[PDB]
Amino acid sequence: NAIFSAVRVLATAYLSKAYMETVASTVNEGLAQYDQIAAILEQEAQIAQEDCHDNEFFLSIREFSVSVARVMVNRAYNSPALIVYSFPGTMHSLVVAWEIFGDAKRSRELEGRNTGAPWAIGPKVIAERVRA
Amino acid sequence: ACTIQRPEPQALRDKIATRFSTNVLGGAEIIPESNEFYVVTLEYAMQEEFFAFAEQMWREQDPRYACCENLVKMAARRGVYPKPAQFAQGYVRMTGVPGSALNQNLRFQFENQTYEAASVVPDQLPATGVLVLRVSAVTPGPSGNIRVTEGSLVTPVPGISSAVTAYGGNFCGGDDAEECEPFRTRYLQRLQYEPRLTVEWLKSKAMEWPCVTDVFDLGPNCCSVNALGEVECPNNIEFYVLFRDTFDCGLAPQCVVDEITDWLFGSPQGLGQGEAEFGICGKVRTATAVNLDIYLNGLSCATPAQARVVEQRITDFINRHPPSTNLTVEQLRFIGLQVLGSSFAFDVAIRSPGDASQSGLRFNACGDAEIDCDYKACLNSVQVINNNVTT
Amino acid sequence: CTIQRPEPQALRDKIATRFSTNVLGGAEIIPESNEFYVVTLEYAMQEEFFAFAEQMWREQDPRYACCENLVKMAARRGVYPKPAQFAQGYVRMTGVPGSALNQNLRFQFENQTYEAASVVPDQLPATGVLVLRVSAVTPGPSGNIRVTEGSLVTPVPGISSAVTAYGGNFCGGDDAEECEPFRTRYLQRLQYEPRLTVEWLKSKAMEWPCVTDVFDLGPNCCSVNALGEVECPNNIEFYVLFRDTFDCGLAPQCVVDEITDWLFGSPQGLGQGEAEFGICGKVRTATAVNLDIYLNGLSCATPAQARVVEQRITDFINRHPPSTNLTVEQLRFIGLQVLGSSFAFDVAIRSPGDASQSGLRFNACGDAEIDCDYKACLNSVQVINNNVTT
Repeated sequence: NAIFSAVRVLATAYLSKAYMETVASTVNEGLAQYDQIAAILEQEAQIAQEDCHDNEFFLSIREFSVSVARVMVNRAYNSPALIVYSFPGTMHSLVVAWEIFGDAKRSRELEGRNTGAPWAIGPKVIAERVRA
Repeated sequence: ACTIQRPEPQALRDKIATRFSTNVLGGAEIIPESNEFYVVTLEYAMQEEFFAFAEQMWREQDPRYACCENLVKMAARRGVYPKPAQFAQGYVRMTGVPGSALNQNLRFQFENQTYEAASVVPDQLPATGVLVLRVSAVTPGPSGNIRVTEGSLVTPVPGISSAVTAYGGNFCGGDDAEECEPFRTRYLQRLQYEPRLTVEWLKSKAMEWPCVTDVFDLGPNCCSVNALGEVECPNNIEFYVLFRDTFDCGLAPQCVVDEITDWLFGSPQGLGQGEAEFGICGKVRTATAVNLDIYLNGLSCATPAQARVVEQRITDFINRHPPSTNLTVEQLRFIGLQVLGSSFAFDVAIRSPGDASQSGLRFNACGDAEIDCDYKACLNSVQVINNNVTT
Repeated sequence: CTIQRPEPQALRDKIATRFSTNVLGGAEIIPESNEFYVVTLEYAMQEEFFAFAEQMWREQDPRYACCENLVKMAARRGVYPKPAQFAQGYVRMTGVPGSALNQNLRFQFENQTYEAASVVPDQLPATGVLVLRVSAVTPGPSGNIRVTEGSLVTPVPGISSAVTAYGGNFCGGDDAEECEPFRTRYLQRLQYEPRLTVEWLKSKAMEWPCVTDVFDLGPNCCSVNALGEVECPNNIEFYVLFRDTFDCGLAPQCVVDEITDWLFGSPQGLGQGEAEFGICGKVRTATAVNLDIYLNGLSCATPAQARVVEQRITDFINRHPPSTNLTVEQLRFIGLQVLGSSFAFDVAIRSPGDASQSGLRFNACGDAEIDCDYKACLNSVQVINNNVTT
């Protein structure tokens, strides 16, 4: 069991390091990724504490999980700081980008976060927070 | 295995839920999905950590589980400390024309090992032109032990012969430091309950005599039974000692062990003039060598790496074998089989040199080499017979 | 590997992140809201737990436990403090033989009351002399006075009212221990283990009052070690001296008998005393043998050197172990060490009045041979001159 348990913990730790190198497409998706990891770390913690198999390992695993949460949650909610807008009706990606930001060249960003064809984005849009 | 009894998780989760309702919500239970439900669950999560913290900080206070740093701190409070590294030692004979002045920094070399004077050197060579010095290895560790009787001055000085010789013996006694795990077992042994610790105390003490390497208790073959068919327990104390780094096969002559016995027990014994307590009588023994030849069969099908290690393991096993103990084919077969694999075809046999008879050696039907009292199996040669396979 | 007590800031943040993520779904903790007070209260409970735990685990350490907690977890292992001790000494009394004695004697020496400590016989011995062991009535260092004459507190028919103390020696007084000196000698005892080595038994004897030296049986004694049908030595015996109290440091048999009973127990061989189970022994005294020493030639040395030689020789013989030869060479060496190797020195040993004394003989070389239970005692050292120089 030592081989299996050690491998799984190492893989999860490096997987988290991989998620930190990419931008969160959406807050809902960003948090979904975190839940996928917290379960694995929590699952490992119970096994290592079933019958005091390794108390020190249980403490270390628990401390790591909260550390992961502090960063994963921050990335989802504050990496680009997305927000939902409420437009009066569907409009093109180019027009939407110009209105919100004032630069039509930024319509590229809206592609990955909003479903729908490029000519029917809306009526509610997800974009960044203007910080003029 | 837990030392802090932890009630069943269901029993705990009810207790927290009941306490929360009685104090905050006024007797009503929790809604399945609400802030009250989650705070309760989080409280349970922190509950587990407190149990672990309490248990962990108990484990860090027990000798058989504490950390290495903490272990030494506790040991220091009961007069037990780890053994530091040792330096080799010995005597050196120096010859030169009388009158020539000497130097303190002078040093020697014996087979790539450099030794330095370990005592205040006199001002100049004495009248007879012969001088004796005490030397210690420049660097610690077991590498300072060697069996040689000629050296050579490394820093020439006028009027002193360019050749230097040691005493009839040799330099030894150096050893490496003590690790953590060997220290832990030693400390635990002291704390435990052991009957007849006087025997243990003497055995440990005898290891401090120079040139000693191992201490072995009386072997199983040394048991004796009187004519009444009842096992006999003596009131004396005896055991074996080996000098694997000084004598051929580690067996020393009788005259050497006689000196140790007098120092340990006194002269006459039992009066407490020696290291032993009052009213203690004993004797330190030696052993005689019986040669053996070992033949490994069916090892050609294995890769060269496997053959090399298997030969090495068997050689070490025979070398460290205690005196007055049987040597069985099963032991050697098991050791090699543990490396090759349980399904391998491995067989070993034991025979005497020239198939001649020796004193204290007897072969049984199964092929074991039974050995009498005061006799140790000394390896003579290891031969791996040759055949052809896999072509 | 090691996990230790977390710091405050590193601990509060851990709770806030855990509380926020698992309850508020990642929402930030707005200060002064209800969650702010909940989080800080949770941290308080977290910290108070560690502080108390560290506080209690200190008391289990003898190096730092308070005094009242040190007496326990020390009496459990059989290590108690020490109260004020009692001074002790020896007394002598004489009277009409056959007079009835009492077990409630009391002696007043000088503002101090001493009570009999041994068992007083029913009647005075035939010789009319009795020696007792007495202890002070008030414990403390004040009982170590040095007076030589005292009087019986209450008169007794047929017994004189004047008594004397051998050498006016009184020793053993002391004061009670304190907490700090007690903490040591306890955590020091943790690192010790007795072994019955002959040094231990020899040391134990000196604890008896007014004992100065202790020696093994000398070369001229053929000891017995079996004392039974056993294969290993079983018996131990040795001498004692009272240099500061008795003449020549030799005590009557009435005293050494008491020491033997206490040290080896009574009955013997059953470990009833301070000795191991199944070990028997005996403590014995010796009878004095007087000697006279004639130093020849010292009169021509400076007065300062003459006194030194006389003083050194007297001291050496006083400390001489019982039942051991007193060779001439030992005396001569003392003279050469101070007078110089080129001096014309000579010594000789003769008995007082050139008489015969039991247990004394002179060998060819001129030394003195002494048998068992006998000791060499200096009687008088004189200087003679029978040569010419200067």
